[PDB]
Amino acid sequence: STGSATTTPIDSLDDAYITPVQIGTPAQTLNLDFDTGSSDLWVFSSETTASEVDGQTIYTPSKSTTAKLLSGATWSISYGDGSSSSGDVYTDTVSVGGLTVTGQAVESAKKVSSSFTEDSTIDGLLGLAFSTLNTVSPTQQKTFFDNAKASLDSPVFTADLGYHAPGTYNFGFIDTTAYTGSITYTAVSTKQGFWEWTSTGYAVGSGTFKSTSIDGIADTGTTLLYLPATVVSAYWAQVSGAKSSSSVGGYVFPCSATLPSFTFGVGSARIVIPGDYIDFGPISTGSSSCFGGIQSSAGIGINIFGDVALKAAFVVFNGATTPTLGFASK
Ligand code: NA
Repeated sequence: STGSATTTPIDSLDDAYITPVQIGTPAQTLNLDFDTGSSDLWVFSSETTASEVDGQTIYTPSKSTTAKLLSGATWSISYGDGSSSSGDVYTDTVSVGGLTVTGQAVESAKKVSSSFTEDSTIDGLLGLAFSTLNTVSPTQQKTFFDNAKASLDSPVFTADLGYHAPGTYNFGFIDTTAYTGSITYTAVSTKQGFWEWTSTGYAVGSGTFKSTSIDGIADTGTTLLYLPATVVSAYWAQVSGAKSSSSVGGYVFPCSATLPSFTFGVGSARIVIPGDYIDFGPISTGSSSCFGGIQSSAGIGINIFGDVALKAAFVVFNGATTPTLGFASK
């Protein structure tokens, strides 16, 4: 089997991407944030505290003939940005882009933090990291990908995120029309439950490539590219008037600037992030200070190749016995 779904930016900045997911019988379609940096599929629901719902579409298990309470199971998750959610668990049929899993754990939110309530466009998350990170207790649950894997034509999914445009998540096949050149594969460590890999270095604009190992994760659920402070300072030093602002919480730059590209290494291959991808617009409405898309990972304890980096590539998440990541230009 295979599945193929379109993923759509939630706003004009590509702050996140939503993908429609069918849950239950008859189908309830919710727009989920597919997150390769976490392992819970959780949704706004009929159980969510009413004051914490503001425009999201909810899953109502009582209206699904295939929903069953997973008795005694609870979940609670905290993300890198300080947001959180928790609740109880149902199993139900879940389909993505025509690929169906029966008996998927659907984590129903009883509580969500303010950042979720305030984002009316995201109805929940679908985690695609390794199932060792799933938070269901006392019986850990599998991801949608892990439950689908054995049925797929190939044990892979791909992320093809758009810059200010829709993109695609495919399950079970490589679309050889979706990228240019060849796919370069690189090793993955699953030790922390992430798609953790080592970049071979970077370049700023038309500058020379610096060969250096940068360990980080491929995380579709993180907007920005978080890299070591040395790398980030070298980038922003090429932008006149850029500075790190403790008040704003990262590097800002004049909205009048033209940003340089940023290149990262994948083995002997190179992925180029155009400058425009690094512009996250005014820090507040009408400001002439703009927020940068490349930020320091110092204090986060890991480097994160988030959407700014991943949307410059066709990315293969290879879930074979020995997982690997692939990157191609597009
Ligand atoms: Na922000």
